[PDB]
Amino acid sequence: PNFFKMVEGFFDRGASIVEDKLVEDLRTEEQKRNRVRGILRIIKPCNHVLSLSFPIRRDDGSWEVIEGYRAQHSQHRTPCKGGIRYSTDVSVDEVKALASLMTYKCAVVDVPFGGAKAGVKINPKNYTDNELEKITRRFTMELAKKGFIGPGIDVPAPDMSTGEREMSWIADTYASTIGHYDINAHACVTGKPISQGGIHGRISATGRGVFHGIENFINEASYMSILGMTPGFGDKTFVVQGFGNVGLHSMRYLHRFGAKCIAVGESDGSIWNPDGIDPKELEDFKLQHGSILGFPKAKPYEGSILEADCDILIPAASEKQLTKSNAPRVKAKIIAEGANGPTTPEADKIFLERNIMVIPDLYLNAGGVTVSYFEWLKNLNHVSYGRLTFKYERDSNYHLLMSVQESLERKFGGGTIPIVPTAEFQDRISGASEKDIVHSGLAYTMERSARQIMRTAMKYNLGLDLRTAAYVNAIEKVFKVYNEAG
Amino acid sequence: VNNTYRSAQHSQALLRGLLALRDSGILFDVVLVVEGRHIEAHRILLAASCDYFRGMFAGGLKEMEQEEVLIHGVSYNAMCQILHFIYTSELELSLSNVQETLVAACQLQIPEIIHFCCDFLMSWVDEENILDVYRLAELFDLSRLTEQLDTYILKNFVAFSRTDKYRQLPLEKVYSLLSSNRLEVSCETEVYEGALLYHYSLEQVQPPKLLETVRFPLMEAEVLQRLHDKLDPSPLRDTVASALMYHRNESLQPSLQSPQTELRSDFQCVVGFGGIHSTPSTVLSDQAKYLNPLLGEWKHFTASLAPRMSNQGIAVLNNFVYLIGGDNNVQGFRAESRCWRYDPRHNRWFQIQSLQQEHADLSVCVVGRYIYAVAGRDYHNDLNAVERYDPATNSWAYVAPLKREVYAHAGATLEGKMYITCGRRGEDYLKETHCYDPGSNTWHTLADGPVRRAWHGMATLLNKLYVIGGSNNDAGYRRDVHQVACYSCTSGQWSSVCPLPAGHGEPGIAVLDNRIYVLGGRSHNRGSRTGYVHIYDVEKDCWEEGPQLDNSISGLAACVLTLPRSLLLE
Amino acid sequence: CQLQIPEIIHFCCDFLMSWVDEENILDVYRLAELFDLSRLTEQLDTYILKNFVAFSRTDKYRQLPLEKVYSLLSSNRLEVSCETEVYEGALLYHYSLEQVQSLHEPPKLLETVRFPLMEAEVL
Repeated sequence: PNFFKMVEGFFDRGASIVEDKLVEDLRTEEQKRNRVRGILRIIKPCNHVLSLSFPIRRDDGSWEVIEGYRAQHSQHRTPCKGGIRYSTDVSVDEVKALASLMTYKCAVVDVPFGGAKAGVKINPKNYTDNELEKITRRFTMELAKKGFIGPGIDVPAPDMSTGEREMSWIADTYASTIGHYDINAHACVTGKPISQGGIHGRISATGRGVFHGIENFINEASYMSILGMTPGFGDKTFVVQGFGNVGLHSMRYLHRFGAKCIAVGESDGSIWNPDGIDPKELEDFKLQHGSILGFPKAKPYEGSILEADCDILIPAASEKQLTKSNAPRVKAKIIAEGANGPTTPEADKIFLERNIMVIPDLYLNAGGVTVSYFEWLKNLNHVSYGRLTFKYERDSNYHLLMSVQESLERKFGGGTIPIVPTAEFQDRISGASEKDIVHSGLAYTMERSARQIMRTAMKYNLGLDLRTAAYVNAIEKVFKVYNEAG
Repeated sequence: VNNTYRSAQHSQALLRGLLALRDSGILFDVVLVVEGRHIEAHRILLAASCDYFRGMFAGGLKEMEQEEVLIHGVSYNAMCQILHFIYTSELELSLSNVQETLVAACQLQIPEIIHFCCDFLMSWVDEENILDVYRLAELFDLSRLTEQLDTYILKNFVAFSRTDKYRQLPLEKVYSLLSSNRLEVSCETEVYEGALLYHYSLEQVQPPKLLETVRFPLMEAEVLQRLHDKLDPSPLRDTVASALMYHRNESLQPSLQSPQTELRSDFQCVVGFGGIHSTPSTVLSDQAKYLNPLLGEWKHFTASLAPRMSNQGIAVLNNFVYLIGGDNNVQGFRAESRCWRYDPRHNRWFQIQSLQQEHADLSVCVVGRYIYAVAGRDYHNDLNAVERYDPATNSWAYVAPLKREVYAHAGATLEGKMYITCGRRGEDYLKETHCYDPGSNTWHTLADGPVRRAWHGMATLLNKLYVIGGSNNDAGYRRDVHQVACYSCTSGQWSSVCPLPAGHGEPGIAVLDNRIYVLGGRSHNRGSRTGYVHIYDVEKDCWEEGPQLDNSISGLAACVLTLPRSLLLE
Repeated sequence: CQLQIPEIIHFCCDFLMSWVDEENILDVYRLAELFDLSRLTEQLDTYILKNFVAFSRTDKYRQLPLEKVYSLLSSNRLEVSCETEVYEGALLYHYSLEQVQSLHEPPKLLETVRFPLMEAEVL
């Protein structure tokens, strides 16, 4: 099926499961709570969608019109977060479905945002830098006129087809025309480079999130006793399909904390090496010339890598990579969805039948929105994280060590020297920066979300069907937020 | 593991080498002087130049290993013909070398040469060379031109009466053609008069074993009844009287089988007509085309008033099928009102009486006073009422309950014998499997199925029914079951077969010269029927393209009757 | 060959080439040179063009003539994947295999590699 119906059926399943317990769990009158279930049907449709049409001067004096869209799914939390895509395949249905997904995406990881998505029907390869500049300026102005750009209203973010370069234009075109009198004008858009108020560690956000999500589930005895793992350090092998940003970052971190990468695939032919693949060497080889073809110490594996023997699978590629035909022929034990819906619902029942754990995509790749939330907070605070506290903490730690040293010397007469910290602690002290705080916050958020998802799945007597657990958790949170006001 | 490749131009090279050896004048190993004529030639080349010379003088006998070889009946004409054939590399007859070759071949004791001369004379037979053609036919009388000569004599019996070719023409072939009823004729009025004139002289119209060699009752008696009524008394009139009662016995056609009602020919195949097709093609099958083995394709023809029955039952009881109602709810229920029975023995079809209960997709055996059905069921649901289907008599009567509760089960007479493997309580898989034979109408004891597998694809393996593996949701995935269980009482040993990719649930059973063919199937993964037909032979261990039916239907009844003239002519 | 049998000789040569072991490498080139068959040389050239990648790792590339390898590489018919592999093969042909696993002297065979056909970043 398509994407719209696929994401629409999940909400129906979640609401049908929730309603039975939610009728009595929230009751505080004539047993009319069943008629109160219109709240659920309020959540389904998108509140607002807008379509644009604006002219451009062009570099040759010609005139053209460009169509753009923006949708806002939920308004239960005032600031809305979404991406901007530059492609000719954009449509109103796609953007509204993506906004609907983004609302639950933010709700799962306790990010107080709404949900939005934008798309401009344009091919970036057909225009030079000046045309893209004009497109971005005019689009931002048109969005600002109707009220879809405000820092307290709607906050865009980069998509796969756009970079920080466009967001730099958006920020200063909003901060000098409409939001000139706004003190928080620069907080309208997240994802901008450092010099205009970006955040550190934004590049490796999604890989860190994927790795933390995998780790939080690979260290649970109850869940991995169902299949049998002895997990965490058993040198479990994994294969990565798709060598984009998220795949590369997650693979490096997994290798760094004790994992073996056996095979790496892409749109073109793949490779295979049972001895393991060094992430740095492979990254340098790819950066050197195009794809990873002809990598030394890598046999050119033939056949479906999705069916290759492994323990962890990372399908970070286009949609519906795993289907009904492919489902029974795979040998992996854990599926970690790194992209937007790698698997089809028809193949999900197949995995559930043979007790194959599938970590939902709604939870795994929330690092991108978590760091965006952190960047928005930084822009609101007008100060980088940890600037006013690093020296204070260093002095406090040194005082603690000196105090324990003196107190220990007092009893034992010779002079002991416990004041010296370890090499790792010394390196951490010397090179403290914002990236450490960002990574700490991301890890904490992922761990808490994983614990909440596990407890919800346990409470509603679900097995390894974590997708439904995550959707139920998000729907319950949204209902709880939206009920206590109206 | 050596192989041998032979070129197609090696004959020319061999001929060139033989010519070079002959023209060299050397390498002579056999010297023969006959009639005072001395020549030099190669023995191998001389043997290869002619046809009967190699088999006569190079047969490895005592005379073939002697300095002098004795030849009797060989004239100079034969040697000249052999030399001309060797030089020109041509073997044909003309207007000046026809009678001489036939005359010289009589004393040569060469049957192949005589047959070739007779065939050439037949291919160049005119009114001015009737005597030469007759002499050539009498000299050889080849077994391949005998039928053509007999047909020519019969078609021109008026001229053959005074012609000498009638005495030299074959007599057995003409008699067989006269008694034959399947011969191609555009009419049965002038043709009958011509046959009568050819068989007997006009004076007769106006002991001998050959007279009784004609099987009048075996041939089409419908057109010859009038001639036989005016003819002398014969014991062949009982068949006509017996067949008269068969016209009003359409319902009891299988029961009215007679010793003279045997199935003509063995042209049994699969016809892409009948049944209800829901998946994977949404097209109703209506073209009743019969595949022609000579042509290799089911050419379209005028299927006027063709029997169009939907979801009809399939059974093989002495080439006669009897069924009541029809149900295909597993692959999509489709109500139908047309019922047809395949009776190739009688070469006729009729609308049988519809029974009260639509019970089908079972095993029907021609035993007792009527066909018996094992229990019964509705179209798609089990019912508390148990009755026996009697479409022939249209009598709805209560019957005793069956030993095993089976509703809409699958069963067929494999190799002319009724057999049942495992079972299924309709569309829902059960845990208890019992094998009840419809032929015996009782729960006969059999080996219990260790694995709850059913509705599998069955083919003809080791001349017995065999079910290996299966495809269902009971195994938790779309895999192949390693355990194969087959019950072969006659064979006494298990028949190993490849797993069936497509399950066969209540499908039509057809036997075509001991070659099982499967059309359609059950595909749980796709959620519909099978869009392709595949045959997986265990011995072959490979997939081969078999006869592809026009419509990918499941459980489509096969009808055998009189084919259209255009379809028969291909 | 003395019997003027093209088909049998060609089939035998093809079977030997398809069943040629690594330990009998010296028994193929010498046999082709001595026999001077009209089909064995073509089969050997095709095998070289198809297994140059494998021969580069082994010592067979060093044993092969440098001029013949350069001539084969110059023709636009060899099967190659990336310019780096072509450069490595040229270096292995123009230098010792053990040394690679010397760019001081620019060999003439190095010019056979199409510089514009390489990747811009690699170039």
